[PDB]
Order: sequence, then structure tokens, then C-alpha cells
Amino acid sequence: NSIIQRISKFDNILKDKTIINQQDLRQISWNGIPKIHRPVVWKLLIGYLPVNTKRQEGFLQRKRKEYRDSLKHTFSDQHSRDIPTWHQIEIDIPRTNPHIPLYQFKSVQNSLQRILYLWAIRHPASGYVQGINDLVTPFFETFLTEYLPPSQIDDVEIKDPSTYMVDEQITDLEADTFWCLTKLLEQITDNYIHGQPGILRQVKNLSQLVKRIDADLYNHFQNEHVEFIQFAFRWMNCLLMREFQMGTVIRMWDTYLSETSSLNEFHVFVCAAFLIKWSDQLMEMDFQETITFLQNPPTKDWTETDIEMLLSEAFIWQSLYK
Repeated sequence: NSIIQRISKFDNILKDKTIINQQDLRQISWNGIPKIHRPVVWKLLIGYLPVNTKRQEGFLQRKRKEYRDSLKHTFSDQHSRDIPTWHQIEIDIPRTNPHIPLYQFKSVQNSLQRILYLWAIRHPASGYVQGINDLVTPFFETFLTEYLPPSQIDDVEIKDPSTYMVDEQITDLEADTFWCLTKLLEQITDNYIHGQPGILRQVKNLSQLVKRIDADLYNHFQNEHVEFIQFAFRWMNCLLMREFQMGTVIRMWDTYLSETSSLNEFHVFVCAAFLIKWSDQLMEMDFQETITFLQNPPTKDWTETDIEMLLSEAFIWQSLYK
């Protein structure tokens, strides 16, 4: 399974086939998608780009035009709680992914501002919710790589998009990111409506799962008064993004998108397997040590092997439970 060979396998699935076979694509993508293919494959797996290649050009033109029109319509046109929401998002943008240079560029901040604003305006039941600013980034960053030479994809996090893309392309990127973010969130809608009932349910599900497979760890938490919400809310709210390096998050998403192409369900098992990995270590920690540890897991040097192992385990656990 050489890197070059793998790229070729995806090429024959994606090119010169007229109608792309979703089944074949999901099967191979589960084990990781070559970076050069992520933009296209992610859009196909999430249900944005149509599998019939003959319908893609028109589809994109219409979707990208719709994004533009919607944004134009939502600007100084109506008289709603618009402005306030815009400022609420303005407060979080500059503070998103402070450890990654890409996110401090003004072009990036303005692009994310528009994307999140439009989604927020289109979802009154949720409005803008902290956490969505994190979820939009893996899509934004991955889709951005399609505009760079393949040999420079590894530098997407340090280059200003306005230095290699014209305004029209940045808007196209914004549209694709927006529609894909929309498709993602539609699978976990109640995770973000007021009161975030979906997240509370997820945390309860994780709590019950752990009580099931590791009663000793569960009992230790009780004795040390460790509540799952104290560390798992963030795990659920940002889909574990705040617990891993972006490269690891991107790789994880290849599998999440392939597996759900059931998001909440699969995520709960990944969280359980992640937690259980630290079980022995956690058994020797008190409240403060535990919270500090779970909000700052030692995943800095995780490799493809580490991530692949976690996902594979979560898949087996989920399969057994069903």
C-alpha cells in the first residue's frame, strides 16, 4: 500500500468513470484519504458534490451562486437580530485556532465570519453557538489545499489565501465550506439548538457506556467526584478537535465521513475508546489531576498508527453494541 499506489487507486475510482461508485469510495476512504484527493472525496462523502460527474459543474455554479445571493440578501437588507449575531461571531473568530497562523490572517477571519454568520442566520433555533467556529475549520483548511500546488499542501497552515487566490475563488471556497458545514451539522442538529440537548444526551450516553465496559474507572470517577460533563462536553461539542493536533483531526475526519456517509453514535464510541486508553493512568488521579489530564491529553505526537488504532477499536465496539 504505497503512497503513490494509493493515490492511483483513488484516481481510478474518481476519474474517467462518469458516475462515481460511493460504495467503493467509502470502503477505501475509511482507511485514510491521500491529501491530494481530500477536497473532492470529502465533498462526495458528505453528500455535497454529486456522484454523477456530468452534474457537478452545474451543481457547483448554482450552489456557489446561492451562497453569494444569500449573503447579499442577508446584508443591510432586512431588519432582524442580524447585527448582534454578527458581533457575537466577531468575538470568537479572532480567537479560533490561536496556535495556527492561518487563522490570524484577515482574509481567513473575514471568510469564516461570513460562513458562520450565514449559517447562524439560517438556523434561528440555534443561532451562533460556540463550538461551530471550531467545526468549520477542518473543512475550510482542507478545501483550501485544492488551490495550492500539490507539492505545497503541507504549508496550508502558514500561507495567506489572499496571496494565491483571487476574490472569486475565495468566495467559491467559502460557499463549499458553508454547504459542507451545513451538511455536517444537519446530522447532529439538536447538539446545537438552545440548551444543546444533543450534547447532554451524548455525555449521558458516554457515561453509561463507560459504566458498562469499565465499571472500575466509573466508580473511581464517582469517588473522586469527576463528572463526565467536566471534560466530555468539549469532546462532544467540538468533536474531539480540541484534544488533537489538526493533522490528526483531518485524518480522523476521513473515517468519520466514510463511516457516516450515525455521527453521534460513532463519536460516542470513539470517545469511549479514547478515554479507556487512559484508564490505568486515570485510576491514580484525583479530581484536579483528572480534569487537567483529560482537557490536555498527551496526543501531541500521535501518528497515523495511533489514530487508526483508536478508530478501528471504536468501530469494533460499535459493531458489537448494535
